[PDB]
Amino acid sequence: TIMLTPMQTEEFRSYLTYTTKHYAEEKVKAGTWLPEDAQLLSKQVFTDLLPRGLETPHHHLWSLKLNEKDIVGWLWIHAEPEHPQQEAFIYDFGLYEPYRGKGYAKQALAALDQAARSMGIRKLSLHVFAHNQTARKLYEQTGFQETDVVMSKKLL
Amino acid sequence: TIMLTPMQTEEFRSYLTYTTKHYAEEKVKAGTWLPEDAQLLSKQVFTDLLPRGLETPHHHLWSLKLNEKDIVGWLWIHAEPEHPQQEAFIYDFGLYEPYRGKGYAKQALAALDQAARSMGIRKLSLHVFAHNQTARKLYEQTGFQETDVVMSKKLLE
Amino acid sequence: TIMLTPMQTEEFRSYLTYTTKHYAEEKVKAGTWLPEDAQLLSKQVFTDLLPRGLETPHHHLWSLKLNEKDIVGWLWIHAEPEHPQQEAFIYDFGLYEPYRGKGYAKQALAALDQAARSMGIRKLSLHVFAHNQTARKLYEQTGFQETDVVMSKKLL
Amino acid sequence: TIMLTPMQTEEFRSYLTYTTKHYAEEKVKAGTWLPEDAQLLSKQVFTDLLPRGLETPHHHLWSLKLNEKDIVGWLWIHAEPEHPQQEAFIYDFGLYEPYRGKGYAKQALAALDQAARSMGIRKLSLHVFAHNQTARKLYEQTGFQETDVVMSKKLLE
Ligand SMILES: [Cl-]
Repeated sequence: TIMLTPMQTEEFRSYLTYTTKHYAEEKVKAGTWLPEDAQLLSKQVFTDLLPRGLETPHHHLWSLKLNEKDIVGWLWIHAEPEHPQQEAFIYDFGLYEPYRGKGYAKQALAALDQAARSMGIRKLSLHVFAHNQTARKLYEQTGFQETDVVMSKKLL
Repeated sequence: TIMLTPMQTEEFRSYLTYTTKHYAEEKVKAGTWLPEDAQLLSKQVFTDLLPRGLETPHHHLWSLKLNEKDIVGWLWIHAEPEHPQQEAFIYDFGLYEPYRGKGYAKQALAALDQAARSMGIRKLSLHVFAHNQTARKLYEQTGFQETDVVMSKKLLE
Repeated sequence: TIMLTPMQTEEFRSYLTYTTKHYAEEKVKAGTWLPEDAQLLSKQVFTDLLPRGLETPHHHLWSLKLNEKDIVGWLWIHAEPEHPQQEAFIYDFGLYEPYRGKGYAKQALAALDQAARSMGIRKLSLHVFAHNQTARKLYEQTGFQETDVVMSKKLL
Repeated sequence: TIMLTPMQTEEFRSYLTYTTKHYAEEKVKAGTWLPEDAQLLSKQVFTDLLPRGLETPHHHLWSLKLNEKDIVGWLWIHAEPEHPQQEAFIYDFGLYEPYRGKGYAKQALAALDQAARSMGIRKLSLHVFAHNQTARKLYEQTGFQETDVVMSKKLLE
């Protein structure tokens, strides 16, 4: 069973250093940002989104735990303030490498729905880099549907 | 400094599951293998390439360490029998997610050269998926040059 | 402007050098260490602080960037896990000579306060040799205040 | 007094890196090089000068130090093999940040004059960036004279 627990002091900091570098690398792979810029741009994006870290209102950061000594992953959603459709955006979701391939991801996704609905969230929204095919499949399989797609192409 | 230590049975098995699952994802991304196929096709390739696993002669799978605690990545090279140019193929190389974005990859690539030379290898060869742009640039920056290019095109309907 | 970014391995290589040697030049200009021992003690001090280099847990080493053309300085803090006052200790902070005396130091401390807050850090502490009056003033200017003092006297 | 001592491989690594980075900054400052190239271009400049690091023939890389315990600077000179004027070119010279103004440079140049005289050097030459007014005044005081000048004018941007 995957339980969601509000991230603690240390789990958060480590997570911040992690997703901060990751987001940057994902933006490079997507071809949106430049290598020598990725790191810096990322830090700023996450600092602006979380001025007060865990204290930042309406933001909910969880450490997906399989049990008490196994932190399989993370989950970060933002519950819009009185959103006209009570929607929440998922800023981040995933499992640490040494826990992927067991199917916990999908289980984590079912706990998210459960935990979100108990909170009064009636809709989930999220961004996923197109190059993350595997993760796109998982989302689709668990019910998510595409709404917007960004595309590009290099010329001569 | 990045240390090359030969993988132990514990690491190998975990590495195999990792790389295999990853390779399937790469083949699908490249458009080479269909999703439904990917997974299966992947285990076979690595199984045929590594019959006896770590005991498959001429293969050298190493765990890249920054120190005795931080295992930054993996490195797997093959040194064919009496190769006319003492070349060795790099079947796999990369760092784990938590250790990327620090420049260890390039340093890990310099420990590769140092190691190959110490063992007789005079040339290195490798494969990189066209979509792996960051990797290609890294290899190009460390002196690697493109020799062969595979391309494909889908037709309408 | 001045922004933070995870320090890179080669930078850390050059940084650890340029700083292990400076910490010896200061430890000597303070009498604490003898001129013919400093260089050897500095290394022991820095190797003990960073056993896993940039991967040493809870230690955050950042390069100070002015632009995507060069890094002007460095900033190293340690967020003591479970610290009653959620304070981080500033183990090192400085700008390279060519990028000193422009006002980037204060910008960097402002960037530090912004980063600490987003990390959940509510307090900052640091060490600074007494002879380094330049830094002492700047620190007091940024809200820092003395709490402890080490003094020595040669008898013979 | 400040005297010359063959540079060590450890001091060289840190120095080469520091001089290659510094040279890029100067080049960018003079406007001669573009920011996005400075770093890469600089390396090529130093690798060609020292193909064999410290062992590059006719090149002498010394560490400056008062007593044999405080390395406060560096002196890099090239005594070309059979030079029509027996001249030695000073590729690089200076002291570290924590060692400046103490008048070591003057004492360093003197040790250079003494060493140069010992090795047969009947003439010294060097390059100094235009913005380096500090170094320029120093050299003038030690008897150096300008012979060549490079100038630029930007018409636009
Ligand atoms: Cl960080």
